[PDB]
Amino acid sequence: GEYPTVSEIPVGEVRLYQIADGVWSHIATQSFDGAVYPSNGLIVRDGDELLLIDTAWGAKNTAALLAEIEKQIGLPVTRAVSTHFHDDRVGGVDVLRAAGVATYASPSTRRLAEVEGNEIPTHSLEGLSSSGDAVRFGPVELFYPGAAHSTDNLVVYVPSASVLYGGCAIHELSRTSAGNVADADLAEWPTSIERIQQRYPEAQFVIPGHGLPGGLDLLKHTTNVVKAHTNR
Ligand SMILES: [Cl-]
Ligand SMILES: [Zn+2]
Ligand SMILES: [Zn+2]
Ligand SMILES: [Zn+2]
Repeated sequence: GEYPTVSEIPVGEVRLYQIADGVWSHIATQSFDGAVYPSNGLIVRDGDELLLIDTAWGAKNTAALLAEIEKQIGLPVTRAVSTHFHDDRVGGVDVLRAAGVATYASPSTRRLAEVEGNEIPTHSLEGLSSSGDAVRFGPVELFYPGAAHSTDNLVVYVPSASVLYGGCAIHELSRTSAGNVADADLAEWPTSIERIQQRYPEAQFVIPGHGLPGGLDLLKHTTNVVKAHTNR
């Protein structure tokens, strides 16, 4: 009840929100490009362990995230997947690594993180090189839909809970602009969203990279906003 918003989270703190049985989002905030933004990740129960999707945008936040997970859930985080190479997704990987978490990303994400100067997940995910590729990874499916917010961006589906985590490829309804498009492929982004729509029509909950969860309408919303941005 009441998903937390940016005014409810001081930078440095992390909230968890149970989305469904064995699926939570984590929500943190950060100062960026002259504003304060919220950021979501995902936590998925993996037997008696946890699979983490994305850091909490930095070392300080990610430390808070690990503490909050122990406090509220009390199962160990054994694996983490970063869904693209920007700092809101890999920033805090070293904190995860030091805590004994195995960190993963596609080869493309690892390479781009290195070029950018960001933290580099240790493990490489295989089978996600080409638009339309999917692989099972523990209790989720990882899907590379094609370039969108970034050329490497992955989305994550939790089949047991019908939860689709879009990361920064999916915008919340409140957002009217396409966000930070410095590394985006605006031309491909609607096509990549269509691949997601066609693959996961059964999604009940859709979690954007930043802001409020909704339903599958978030996909249409994203292509609306992305097209409007492209057009000026
Ligand atoms: Cl490259
Ligand atoms: Zn990004
Ligand atoms: Zn983002
Ligand atoms: Zn809309």
